[PDB]
Amino acid sequence: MNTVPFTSAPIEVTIGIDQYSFNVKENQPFHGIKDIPIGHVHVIHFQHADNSSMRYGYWFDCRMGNFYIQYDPKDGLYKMMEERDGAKFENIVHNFKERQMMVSYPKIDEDDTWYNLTEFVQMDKIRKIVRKDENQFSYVDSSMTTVQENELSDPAHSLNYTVINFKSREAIRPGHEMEDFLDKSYYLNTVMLQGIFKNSSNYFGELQFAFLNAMFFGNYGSSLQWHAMIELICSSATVPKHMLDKLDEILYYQIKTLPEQYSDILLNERVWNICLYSSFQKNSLHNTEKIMENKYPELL
Amino acid sequence: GAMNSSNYAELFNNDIKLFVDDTNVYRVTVHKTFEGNVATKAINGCIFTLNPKTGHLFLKIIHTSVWAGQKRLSQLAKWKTAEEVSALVRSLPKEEQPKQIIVTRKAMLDPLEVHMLDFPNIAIRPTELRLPFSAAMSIDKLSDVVMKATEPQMVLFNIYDDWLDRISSYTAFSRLTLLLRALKTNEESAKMILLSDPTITIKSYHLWPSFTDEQWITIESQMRDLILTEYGRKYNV
Repeated sequence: MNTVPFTSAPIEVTIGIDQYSFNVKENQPFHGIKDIPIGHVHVIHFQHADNSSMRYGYWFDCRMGNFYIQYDPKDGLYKMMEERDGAKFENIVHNFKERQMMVSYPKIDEDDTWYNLTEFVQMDKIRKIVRKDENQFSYVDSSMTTVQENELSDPAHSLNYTVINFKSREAIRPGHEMEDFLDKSYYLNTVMLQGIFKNSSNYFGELQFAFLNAMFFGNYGSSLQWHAMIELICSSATVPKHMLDKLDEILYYQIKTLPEQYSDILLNERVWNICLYSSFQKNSLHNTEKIMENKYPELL
Repeated sequence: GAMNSSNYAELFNNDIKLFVDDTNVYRVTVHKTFEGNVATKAINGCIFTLNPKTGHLFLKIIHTSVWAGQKRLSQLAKWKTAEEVSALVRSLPKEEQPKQIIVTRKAMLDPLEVHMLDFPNIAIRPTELRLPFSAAMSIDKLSDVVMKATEPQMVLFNIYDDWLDRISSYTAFSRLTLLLRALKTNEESAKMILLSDPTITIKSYHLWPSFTDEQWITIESQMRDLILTEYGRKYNV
């Protein structure tokens, strides 16, 4: 079990850790989150009481270093940092626990939710989408745009998701125009899986990362990417059986975890109705289809 | 963006553009089988590709052989249309290729767009206008060359005959769409009007009769009257 301490909490803020969250008052003695399960990525995120715009946060993995939060009054936000002084860090962590100023990562032992949302997400891939290689953790916020969005302005702040576009030369082999547009199996399996992602686990990892960024920060371009990667699979006649079965599990937990009041901007009507009812794979998402119907029958 | 009544005069500027109509690409007759079931028999069809400024028509004849052993033919028809349009563009010298292609049916956008991927600077546009180009097979010489074809074939025409020697593109296109509108609403009356007088002939190299200016005025008035009559009959007004 690992710890992320906080120097202080100078401004009223709602702090999230993974799917959990806590209200912290201005200069309330809050000094960190403890008992964070080792073995997965995590995200700690923020929304100031005064600016319900700009939700922001940091992706990290405790194995990769000792990390902590400190409020910056010049830039006006909670920053993540790395402490390289091993002893100095255990020292701060132990004293804060002794003084019991830390919340406990509040996992129920029956709950595999976070594991199922993050099965294929790996820090090394996150840091290629959010390129800032002087930090081991990755900052994301509500307003950051994607590389594809930028083509249609500052690329240091870009989400470098893999660009998917159904009406592109990449997607369409000359002479197989109609075939490849109606049955994207080529684009999925040769171009994307074998070519760019190398395997399905990296593909699923980017899909899950995009969903979580859409969910925790309302990042609009991440929601577009998540939907694009779903549609590419469902619009392919030929998909490995292990990918279909896993996709159904992945999407089930994503739909299960989404806040009910956000289904309107986070869920693209066309993609979901096409995947569940029109696509080649209409019959391969039984769990995802049952929970979509019993929870958001209106969107369908 | 889409073509509507507002941006109508853009058709007659000096940017090369083509209308593509696919309504007569896949044509069938519907009949009963010996066992009483329904079957279709395809007949020869055509793609109607027209430069509205110059009158140049690129009539790509679609032979029944293209359908042989193929499924979901109405969907395939849209992709064969786009393949053939794309080939037409590739065949034209660079300075003759269009800057826009306007499809008369929105279902052609995605097929054409995919087939034009090699021409990113050619804009594929829909239209809100309700153009009558389906009645192109009511023009006797076009119907004849389509129905006689034994192989795929491109036939070129000027759909305006020599009108542009005397009138502007705008006026020519209004005349063309009025004649076709009439032919669509009531082919028999429309054709009666065009051909009543045996002393006005169709040149071997033309599609329409060699009316004088004054006679075109009377024709256009007769076609107008035909269209309004048919509207009252359709709707009881």
